[PDB]
Amino acid sequence: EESQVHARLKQIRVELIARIPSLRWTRSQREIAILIWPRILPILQAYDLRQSMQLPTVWEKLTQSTVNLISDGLERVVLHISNQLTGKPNLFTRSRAYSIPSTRELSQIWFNNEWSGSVKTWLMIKYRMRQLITNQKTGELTDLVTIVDTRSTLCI
Amino acid sequence: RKQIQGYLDSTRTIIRYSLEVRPLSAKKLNTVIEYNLLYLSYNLEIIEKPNIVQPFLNAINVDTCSIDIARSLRKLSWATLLNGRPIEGLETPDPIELVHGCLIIGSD
Amino acid sequence: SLSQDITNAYLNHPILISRLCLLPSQLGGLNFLSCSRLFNRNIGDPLVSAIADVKRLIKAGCLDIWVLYNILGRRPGKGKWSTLAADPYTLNIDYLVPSTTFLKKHA
Repeated sequence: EESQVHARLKQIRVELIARIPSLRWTRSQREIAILIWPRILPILQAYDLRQSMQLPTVWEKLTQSTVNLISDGLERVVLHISNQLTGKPNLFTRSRAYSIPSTRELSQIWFNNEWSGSVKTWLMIKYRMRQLITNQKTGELTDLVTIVDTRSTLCI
Repeated sequence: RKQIQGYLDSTRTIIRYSLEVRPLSAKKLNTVIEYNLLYLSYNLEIIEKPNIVQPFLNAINVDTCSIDIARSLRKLSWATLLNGRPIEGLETPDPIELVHGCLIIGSD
Repeated sequence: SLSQDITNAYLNHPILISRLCLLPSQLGGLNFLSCSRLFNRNIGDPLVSAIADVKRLIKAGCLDIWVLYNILGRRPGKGKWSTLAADPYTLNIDYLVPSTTFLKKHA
């Protein structure tokens, strides 16, 4: 029973076996380790589909190019707010004056931080999974398996 | 009666039940689906290029108080409904723009 | 969507994205945080605060004065006598309410 679910799971199994032949190795004689969720925490940075994935890249460039056009204006906005509310231009920078991060700096350190590549990869994974769930609920029953086959990180 | 009807929870399961037992029309279905695109298209008329506007709007400047601009904007926005009659009892000064503060330090 | 003209128009021009994101919500934008909201929780009339923040962005250089003129000269939306009284401080500007509220009201 549940013929379609088994079809999809058997497809995922045969693809996993094909990409990694050592998965057939039984009795754990292989060097591949099967880990449930809580035990994959120190490896989440390694699961990165940087290639064969372009939407997060376009999103990052679009956000950067949009932020770069308003950073200096926003700095002027807060400068004027401080100058009106105190009469001095260092209302917001008194405690920190160090480094005053503008909107451009905020965007740069949000996109160039650690976990940024992981958060782009998992955003793509979630987007594709939700698309597949919507397609399955509608009843397409075709092409419901996505393979990214990225080097060093295979995801189905 | 509006308040009692607003006492309803409006939960995801409740919304799904409402959509099931009372399906939306095709036009309503499409508008709910493409609300985002319609909203962006609606903004495209104001955030794209300088449109040709009535001339008395040149009196309003960036130096005009926000309350005056709010009066003019509400008068012009509901012009079809109100036919030029004013709206009263609404406007309240913006907190930051109302106060002209001054911090006194030592010999200041 | 079959037609991607709107999405392409917004994607190919990040200046449009910036203008929309800096526009206060009450005027049709997505900037739901006001400059006065940094200090006061109680805001009173939100349209006056939105106009003040539009003025601040215009004088700094984030927005342009012709954006304010376009908003003032905007053609009135589809509003009734019920809409002016159900939620005051609001303009006759279409699409100001999300589809989430529409789904809640339909339920």
